[PDB]
Amino acid sequence: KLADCSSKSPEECEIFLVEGDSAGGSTKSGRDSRTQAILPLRGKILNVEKARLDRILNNNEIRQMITAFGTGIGGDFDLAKARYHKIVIMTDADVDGAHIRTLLLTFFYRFMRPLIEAGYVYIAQPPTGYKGLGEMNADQLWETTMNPEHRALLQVKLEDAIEADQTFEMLMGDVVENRRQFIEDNAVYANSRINERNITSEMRESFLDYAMSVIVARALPDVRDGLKPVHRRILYGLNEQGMTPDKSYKKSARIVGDVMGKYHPHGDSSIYEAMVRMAQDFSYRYPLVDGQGNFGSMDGDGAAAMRFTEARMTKITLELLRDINKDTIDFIDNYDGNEREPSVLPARFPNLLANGASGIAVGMATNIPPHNLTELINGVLSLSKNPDISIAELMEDIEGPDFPTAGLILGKSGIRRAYETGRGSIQMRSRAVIEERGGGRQRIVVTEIPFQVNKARMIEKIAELVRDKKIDGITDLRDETSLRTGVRVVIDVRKDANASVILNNLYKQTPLQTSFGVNMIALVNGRPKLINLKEALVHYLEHQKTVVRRRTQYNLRKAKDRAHILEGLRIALDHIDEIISTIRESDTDKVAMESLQQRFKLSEKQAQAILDMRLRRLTGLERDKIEAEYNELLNYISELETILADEEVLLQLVRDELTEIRDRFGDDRRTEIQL
Amino acid sequence: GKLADCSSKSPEECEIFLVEGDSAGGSTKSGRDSRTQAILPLRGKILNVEKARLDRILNNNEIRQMITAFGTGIGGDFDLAKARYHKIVIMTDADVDGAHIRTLLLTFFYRFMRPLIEAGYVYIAQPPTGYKGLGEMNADQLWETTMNPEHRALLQVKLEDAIEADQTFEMLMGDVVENRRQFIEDNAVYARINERNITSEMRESFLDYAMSVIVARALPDVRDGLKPVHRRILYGLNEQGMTPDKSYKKSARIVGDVMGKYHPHGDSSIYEAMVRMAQDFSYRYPLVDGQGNFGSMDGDGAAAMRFTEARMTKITLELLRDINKDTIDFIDNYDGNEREPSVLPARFPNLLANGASGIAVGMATNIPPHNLTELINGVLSLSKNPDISIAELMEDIEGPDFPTAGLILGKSGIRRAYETGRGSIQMRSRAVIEERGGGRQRIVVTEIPFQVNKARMIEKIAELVRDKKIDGITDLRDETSLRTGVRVVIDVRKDANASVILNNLYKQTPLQTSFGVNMIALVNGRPKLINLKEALVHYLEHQKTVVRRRTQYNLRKAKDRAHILEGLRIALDHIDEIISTIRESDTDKVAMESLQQRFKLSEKQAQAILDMRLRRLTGLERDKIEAEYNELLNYISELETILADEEVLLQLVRDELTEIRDRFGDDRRTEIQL
DNA sequence: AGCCGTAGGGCCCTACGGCT
DNA sequence: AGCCGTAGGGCCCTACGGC
Ligand SMILES: COc1ccc2ncc(F)c([C@@H](O)C[C@H]3OC[C@H](NCc4ccc5c(c4)OCCO5)CO3)c2c1
Ligand SMILES: [Cl-]
Ligand SMILES: [Cl-]
Ligand SMILES: [Cl-]
Ligand SMILES: [Mn+2]
Ligand SMILES: [Mn+2]
Repeated sequence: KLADCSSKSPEECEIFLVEGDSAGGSTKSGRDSRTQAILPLRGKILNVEKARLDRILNNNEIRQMITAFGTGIGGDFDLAKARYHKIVIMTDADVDGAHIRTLLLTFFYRFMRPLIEAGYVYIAQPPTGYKGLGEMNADQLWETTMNPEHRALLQVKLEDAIEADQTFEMLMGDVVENRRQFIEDNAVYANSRINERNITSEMRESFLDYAMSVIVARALPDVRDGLKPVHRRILYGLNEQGMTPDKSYKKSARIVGDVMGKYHPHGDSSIYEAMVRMAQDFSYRYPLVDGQGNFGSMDGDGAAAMRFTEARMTKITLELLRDINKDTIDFIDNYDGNEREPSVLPARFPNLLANGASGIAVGMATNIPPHNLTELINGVLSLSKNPDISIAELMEDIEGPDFPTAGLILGKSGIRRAYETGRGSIQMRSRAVIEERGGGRQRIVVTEIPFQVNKARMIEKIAELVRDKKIDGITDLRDETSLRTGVRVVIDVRKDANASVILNNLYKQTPLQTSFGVNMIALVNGRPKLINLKEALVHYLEHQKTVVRRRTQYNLRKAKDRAHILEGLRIALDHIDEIISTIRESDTDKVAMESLQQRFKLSEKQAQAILDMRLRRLTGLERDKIEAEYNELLNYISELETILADEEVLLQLVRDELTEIRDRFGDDRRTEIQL
Repeated sequence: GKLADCSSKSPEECEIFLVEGDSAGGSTKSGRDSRTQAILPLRGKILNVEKARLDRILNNNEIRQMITAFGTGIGGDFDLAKARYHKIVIMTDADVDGAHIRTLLLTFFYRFMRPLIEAGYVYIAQPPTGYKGLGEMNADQLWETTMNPEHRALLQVKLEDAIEADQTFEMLMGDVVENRRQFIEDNAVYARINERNITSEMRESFLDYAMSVIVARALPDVRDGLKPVHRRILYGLNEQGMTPDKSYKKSARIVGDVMGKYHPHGDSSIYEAMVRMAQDFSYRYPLVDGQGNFGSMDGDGAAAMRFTEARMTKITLELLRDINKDTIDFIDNYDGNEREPSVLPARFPNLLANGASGIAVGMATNIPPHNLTELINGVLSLSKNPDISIAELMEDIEGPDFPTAGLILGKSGIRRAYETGRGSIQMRSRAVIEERGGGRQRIVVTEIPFQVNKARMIEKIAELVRDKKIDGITDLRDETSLRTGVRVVIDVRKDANASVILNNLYKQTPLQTSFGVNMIALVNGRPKLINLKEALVHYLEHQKTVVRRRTQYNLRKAKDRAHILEGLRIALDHIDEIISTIRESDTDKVAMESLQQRFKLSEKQAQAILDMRLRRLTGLERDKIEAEYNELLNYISELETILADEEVLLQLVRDELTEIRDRFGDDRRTEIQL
């Protein structure tokens, strides 16, 4: 893949490292083929600080870099055997390019340190605003990044070797705590020309950029709507295109393309997979996407290519987006500044706990189980009537997690500790039974598997335990699952063998029993925070108060404006002859504006609304419609002002709407909790 | 492997379904009955055994997986008793490509498992139409409509005449194209366990796929010179107004919009089509303006469509000009939820301007690009003399003009190609011999032939030098750059004749390449081999029809607006009685009737009055109405004049074509040496 | 050959944290 | 010692005709 240069004089040669062929194209097209070589990599490279040496020396990209440099590694390193005197790191100008840069620097530092000490490692500075170099034209990339007469390179300098070792081991090592602490200490949450660059400063700044971006803008959900940026951008994308349940499905290809061009500047696989997960009833306790086609199965089967499937909203997603266009939530600019996206959805039901979450960030992660919507809402209502409610009282309503795959939970200890601190292991067990099958023989029937368990992989594991004789008593192992019966895994037992013992062994040796490690970390005020049940419900309730409040304010301003216009039009109808006369005798529409305003004490917008009136509106029924709309509008205004007068009426309104959602979408519990 | 076998092991009641891929294997595996129904997902088009040799067949993954799944062997080692299933159900997608796949599968079974067909073990599923594939259906639907034995409708393949079957498979699937082309020409019609004869299935399915590829994939239309994918792309860029004046648009949005609206096929085909249309070394007149990495002459593909952007070129507007003026017939799309153009107005001769290249079924096409100035000059000459000959046209259209410049040797091949539609044209690189210091010389190549991969050519030369198949070359370099352009340097050994080396390179490398002109195009939706004059004729007739329908559209529009303006002049002449008439009316319908009866107004006129905004009652508005009405009368007169005499119509076509020439015409790039 | 260009179809490397 | 789920990145079979 290396696109070497013509010259073979390392003193004037230089190799550029890019993320892939999408960038290698523009780079190869704009380069100077006499003294500039190009090595396209394949995305994220291996982290040598965590992987073992055998895996490093067998990695394709690593070996290709060693070959390209021809200097060796470790003790066999020879600076004189360098085929280039400048190794230019030129990743994409994004957070992932920063991560890649930190990985590359780690490799060079752990296996080619003299290359850094000699000042052979440089950093290219492509302009910002591009998702990658593949989006830039060749001439632009040449003039702004590669042309020696205009480029601005940073030469990597190694000052303190001890602080460098500590930095690389801290940020890239396998000890998470040091990294989390670094983030906590340095994270700044938002509410020709060859400069030298200290490798420590570059590692800390780049890795901090990637880490922050992953924490606040990728892996972790927001406590208010319980959504990550990709899911939020997906659903909003389905909203701006009117992909409502009443209207037909929409082509998944169009959805992913629109979302990717407008809001989510990342690969299609991430978006489409996210939507697929949101459409699967075995993954989402309350699915947010209605899918047409093959959206996978419990056996790990992925979804069909997006070019075959379609999707629209679910009825409850409408409740996630309800009132989003009434100044309830703050919009923000997108990545390219050509669109507006919601920073959060109204989330008229507690989504975070309803569907749960699970994300692997940097220096931390999150794992929240789903719950029953009825129980959640009942808990919110109890909290609204008692700010001092305790966790146990909440648990009178919220018995515990409620997984879409049903199943069993052993004991409330793990639940209790998880709701009281935000961390706790919960023992999930399949629903299995023992029954006869004729001739004094027995079998074990599994009808419900644990949450996030691959059924086919489980059955495969059992087949292994049977083959290796690591479990005795099993004679046959079938999977009679079907749509007309549901999950049904049959495990024949050998005659005269105790099936309960075999079952306990299966619980001990297979995913038939799995633990869920609750670790409820979520974004609060745009900051990662470990929260308990009460805090989550509280932040959600506050979000609801703010939502309904801002909605009432919006509807009030709108209603008042419409009331003013309707007043202008009612005046016009009371003096239609005077109006017509005023207009006809005016040469221009501006003169008509001024004359109407001055003669009828009308505002600019009222005279404008009169000038825009169609003659058909002078028919009787149209006048009646205007009057009626005005009176009803006065009543509506009075009701709104009533809501904004007393906070108890507002809060009770939140209670009423939450109760409506509960009565409409609430369902029975699926997962049984045994004492 | 990918096989998802069933629980039972009794072949008499077992049955295996063959699907095109995993997107369908998902729905099939979710909706099946896992006790007696197995599933084998393939990987798209399988190998055509009628054409491939045994070594290639026995190393194909899908073939071997099918043999394994059946467990019967192949050839003479076939044993029906070892069959793991008694029903091999072919269930490809309900489309033309699924029909092609079906013919391939049937071919394999017939040449390697004939007793399986004789015993009636091969069946064909009949999934409902309207889905791009089974991956678009839900599992319950697929089960109830196709797999459920209590309602499905299978076709059992029966082999009656073995001789006619052999001749059929050798004819449709064999490696002799002429027989296949003849079959298409003779049978192509261009616009519950039933038994099914394998011959009828092969002929019908293969004819379906063949027709679809000929008229709806590989071959262009003579009028706009576009294939369905390019037309649907450009139209897609037009429905969102992604014009050159506006900023670029994300390629992902373009491909998604086109694929959901018009082109129900893979994203790779669409995106590659747009990329080619954006490449200045591929299109003599690029129709797409690309932002990002859209490839190079060294075969380097374009960046993923998540990085690149694209909009129209200024000349594409001339392809779309007057589209909304009833110039071209619109049609329904594949799902019946959209309208697409069957052809673009094509205000300049695109087919010959950018050329074409397509591999269909039973035939193919290869048309070189040309110079727009010369083409237009030829069209104008033709409009003044229907009896013009090929040589006269060649007085204007000297020959092909490739975007890569280059050289063409002699007009013999050109002349034969323009006269008959078929002809070889010798393209030669632009090479020179120059000194490089110390009595040594080099060969500098600055222009390569059309559709030649520069890096691959250089590799070929390196091979000839390494293999000692050519003497005199000492070094080889590619000094190409944006500041210089194509520049391949070939050092010559001192005291060696460089002209001989250059001639040898022309004889032994792509430095000289042949272009096999084979101008086949769709005329009235039928493939036809055409010459230069015929192409120019069909195009000119398309222009005449376009401008005619445009003039008619503008005439009807102008007359309608004049009628409305008459109504409005009446309304303003009696504004008081109008207002009173409306006020006394309860409903808008009553007002309509009263106005019509009291002022001799039509429905649309009274409607236009009722929809009039009060701002239109200012004094100056009446004057504006009068002026617009008079100018409209003059305009009507001009239009009717144009539609009265065909000579002024043709002269208008000449005027617009001349304007296009003056705006977009450019100099010739390829030199033609005698 | 093996390439041209529209079509069918699909799988494998990496980072990151926590639990097993 | 391997999975969960958002992210970075990419390559290889096939049909079809003509030279
Ligand atoms: C599929 O299995 C493999 C196996 C091996 C592969 N080797 C290299 C390799 F690059 C790949 C993949 O990139 C090939 C391909 O590109 C990316 C994906 N495009 C799908 C798509 C469709 C429609 C769209 C869209 C994206 O974006 C927005 C608008 O509409 C799918 O996969 C490989 C893939
Ligand atoms: Cl934290
Ligand atoms: Cl209106
Ligand atoms: Cl079409
Ligand atoms: Mn990138
Ligand atoms: Mn298909």
